[PDB]
Amino acid sequence: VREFLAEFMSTYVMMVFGLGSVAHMVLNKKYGSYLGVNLGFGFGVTMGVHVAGRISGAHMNAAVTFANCALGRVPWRKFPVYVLGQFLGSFLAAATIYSLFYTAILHFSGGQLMVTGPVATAGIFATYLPDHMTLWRGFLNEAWLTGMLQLCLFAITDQENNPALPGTEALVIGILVVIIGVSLGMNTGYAINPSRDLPPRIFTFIAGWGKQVFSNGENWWWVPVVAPLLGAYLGGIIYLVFIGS
Amino acid sequence: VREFLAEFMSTYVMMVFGLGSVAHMVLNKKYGSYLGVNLGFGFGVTMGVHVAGRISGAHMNAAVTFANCALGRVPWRKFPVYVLGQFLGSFLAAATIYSLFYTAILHFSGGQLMVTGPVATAGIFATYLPDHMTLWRGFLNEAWLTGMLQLCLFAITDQENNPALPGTEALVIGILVVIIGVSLGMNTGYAINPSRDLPPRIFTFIAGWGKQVFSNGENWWWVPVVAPLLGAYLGGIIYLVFIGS
Amino acid sequence: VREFLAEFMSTYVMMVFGLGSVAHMVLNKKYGSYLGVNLGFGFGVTMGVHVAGRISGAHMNAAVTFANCALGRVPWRKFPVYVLGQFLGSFLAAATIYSLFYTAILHFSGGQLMVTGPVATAGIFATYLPDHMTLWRGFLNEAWLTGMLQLCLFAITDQENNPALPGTEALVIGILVVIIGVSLGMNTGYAINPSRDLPPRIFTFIAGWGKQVFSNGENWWWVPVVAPLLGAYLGGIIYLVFIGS
Amino acid sequence: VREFLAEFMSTYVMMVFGLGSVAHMVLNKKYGSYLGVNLGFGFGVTMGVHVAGRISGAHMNAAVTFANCALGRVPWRKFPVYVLGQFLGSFLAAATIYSLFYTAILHFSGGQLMVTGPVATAGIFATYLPDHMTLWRGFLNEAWLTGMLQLCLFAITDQENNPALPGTEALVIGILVVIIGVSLGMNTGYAINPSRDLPPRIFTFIAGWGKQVFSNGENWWWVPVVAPLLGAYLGGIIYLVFIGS
Repeated sequence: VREFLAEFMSTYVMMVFGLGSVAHMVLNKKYGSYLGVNLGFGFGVTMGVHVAGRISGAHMNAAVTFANCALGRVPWRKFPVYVLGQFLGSFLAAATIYSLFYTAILHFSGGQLMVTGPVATAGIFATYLPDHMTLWRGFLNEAWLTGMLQLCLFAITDQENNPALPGTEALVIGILVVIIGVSLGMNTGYAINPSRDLPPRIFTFIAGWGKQVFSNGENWWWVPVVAPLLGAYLGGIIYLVFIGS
Repeated sequence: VREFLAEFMSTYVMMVFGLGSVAHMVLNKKYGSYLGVNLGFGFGVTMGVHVAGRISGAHMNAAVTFANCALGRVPWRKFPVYVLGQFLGSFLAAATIYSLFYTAILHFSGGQLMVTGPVATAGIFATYLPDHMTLWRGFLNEAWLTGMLQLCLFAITDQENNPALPGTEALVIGILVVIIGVSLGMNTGYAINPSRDLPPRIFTFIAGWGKQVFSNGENWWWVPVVAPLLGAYLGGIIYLVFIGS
Repeated sequence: VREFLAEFMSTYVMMVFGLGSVAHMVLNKKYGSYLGVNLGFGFGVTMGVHVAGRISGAHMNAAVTFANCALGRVPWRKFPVYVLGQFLGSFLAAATIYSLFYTAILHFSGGQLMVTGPVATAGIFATYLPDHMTLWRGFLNEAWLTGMLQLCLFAITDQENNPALPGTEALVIGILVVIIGVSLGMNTGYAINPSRDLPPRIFTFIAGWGKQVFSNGENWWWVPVVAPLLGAYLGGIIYLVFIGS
Repeated sequence: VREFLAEFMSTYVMMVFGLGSVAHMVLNKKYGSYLGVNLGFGFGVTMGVHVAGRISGAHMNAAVTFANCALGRVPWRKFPVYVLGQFLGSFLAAATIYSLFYTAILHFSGGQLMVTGPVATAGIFATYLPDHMTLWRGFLNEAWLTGMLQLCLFAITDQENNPALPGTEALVIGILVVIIGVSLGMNTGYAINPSRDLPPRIFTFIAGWGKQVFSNGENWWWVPVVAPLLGAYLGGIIYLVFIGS
């Protein structure tokens, strides 16, 4: 199916720019930036939309695919093909960054693929909640942040309201992902996307970071998987209730 | 009225991206930035305009609503419905950030919701003028800065002059709010919006910051409420006098 | 003449965002930035073009007015009316920033309007070349940098080549002024505009900074006045020779 | 041939904004930035596309010219004329920055044009791989990074898929070069362009930096020349296989 390779290609490109920006922020502090993370993932989404926006819609996100189907906009038969396409692309993008930044991660870490400590590198690929946070509040943040993403996504592409001019939606959508990081990313790393979080964390477990990538943060791994699903659905519902009312 | 929920939805979204960016700048200095505050509020306005620009005009600002009515552009009957819509949305967005950043504010402040000191957090939600400033100069800044906002807003949307191409005004308007922060925000925190300032400060008084959120800065709270009203009106007048002359 | 007030209004707005960004960089280092200076002047130009692009062309720059007339594009009779319009607007924008940042400049400087020392403030309004530079190389930089501005301006607005889509030229032009600062501003402060430099420096001499604002840097003041005139003309010539060849 | 001067003019402009941004990052740390390097080269590409996008396509890059010809999109006879046009423009842009930043480089370096040490300046013009890297991994990075550039370039300009709206492709293309730096530039300096790397390094050898500009990094100079050629070709192939499948 053409929507499989479209979701694969757009998610791969998006995650390369994304996870590469995060690797920059962690590895070097003269070449890395939290703002660069916001820009790398944001405008990384802009490139993916140019890749697959006209073929599959360029979801690059299992939450917005789940929310579109659960809202009667995409047939339920296309949910597995969309999810596996972005899961495979995100997995391969994690392997891409790991190999491109290999000696950079090695020299920085001295050869220790660590998840805790002042030299940890697991946070490049997946999300790990800071020490000041609780798992329930991380669920609340991921749900609310994905809700903001879905509500704002509908408004940018709503041809019956006030959408971005066609041919520029790629810009406005990337800017939304930029400011979601700038304004809401410190508390959880704004995963807002199961395809962005679980495939790279699965890669880190196989790569050699071990099993603590899953158990860190009171078994944190499942929250970026199900919390955005509830968030994206809730966000889309509130817009559709806001629209026509 | 549809313009009530439109102003509510756009102001809520705008203030979430706004107050979240400010929380970042205060809480963490590796994930926060004054430029991020400029971007979070700026492109936060961009998302609100996509939400309500075609339904209500996406004022998200009692000064531009007051200036539009006082300039004979919006009927005076729509002033209370617009103001309460953005006041309620801004109030709820302040409660949204407080709950999402709850333990972040607690761990940073040790459990003390303070307004002064090296660990104060009241400045996340509302404006507090720096020690080098006077209340009269804060009135002058808020009036002049809102005047710049209203004059520039008219120019960006003036279909009879040189406006932004339709479908891209959301971008240009956000950029205006970005540079108002970059170029003019240090002296007062560029409130430029009664709906942005008073509802979150009222929330901080109820949340537990106490009554000093109102008395700080020689009873500073009323200036972001009335000074932008005079500024936006003056700014719009000078453009309309500049136009057709 | 309508082009007088258009050049006045657009230059005033541009210089408020410009000189305010520079004041930020000098006064506070948590709220100020060299990148913010690049953004404040860059997208400040974007707002001016929306003000006067359709009425006068939004020159906001005596070099591009001189280059347009000397290239047979604007009648020579409109050179004095354009220059005095932007000179008056830039002068009043310098007075605007000085009054808005008054106590900020006073508290930072302790009450001393100084041009040298670790607490100087004259550099907010006009340009002063660093100690590592020579006056001849400052002439070379201002000429080459204005040449880049004029050549790139023609390309962005050349309806017979590859211009920015109408209604978005304000964006692309501001971005050009951003990167001229980012890439070429350290050596001279990229004045690239007599209207940007001389009127604010004249204001600083009257405001109380004294006469060293003119004599600093081996009588530096005249270079941002005549060097951009030669630069803009040369830059425009090379494009017009490049076009149709 | 008009495509010669078009490639010359666009590459010259692009490299002036590019190499000037890098000079900023190296020479001063209050006026320079790695993000500024990303912006200077990124939106420098935006200006070049406005110069030559409609005349020659604004390649400004021997890898994308090689990839276009090897993919049957540009006649093979136009490969030498395109390459020498951008090589000459990039060479002259390197001489432009060296003369504009002359005393800045001299005062910073005390008069020593050095390639190693805490005061080296050769990295302004060409790429030098960090100490934590291997030459083979630098080949892998330059190939993969140019592949990302070519794949994303096709998607932005594919009139049969989801391209940027005509008249705005200059913006989206520059943004792509920005995030390639933000997300992937630390490991190699993302040369992604033989015309960007070899001509300035040849200039540094003649300027007086000596022969170590070529021998540094296990004879690093040839990798930015041939690795992007393989990368751009591979990236374009994968898109064209992705398209229509």
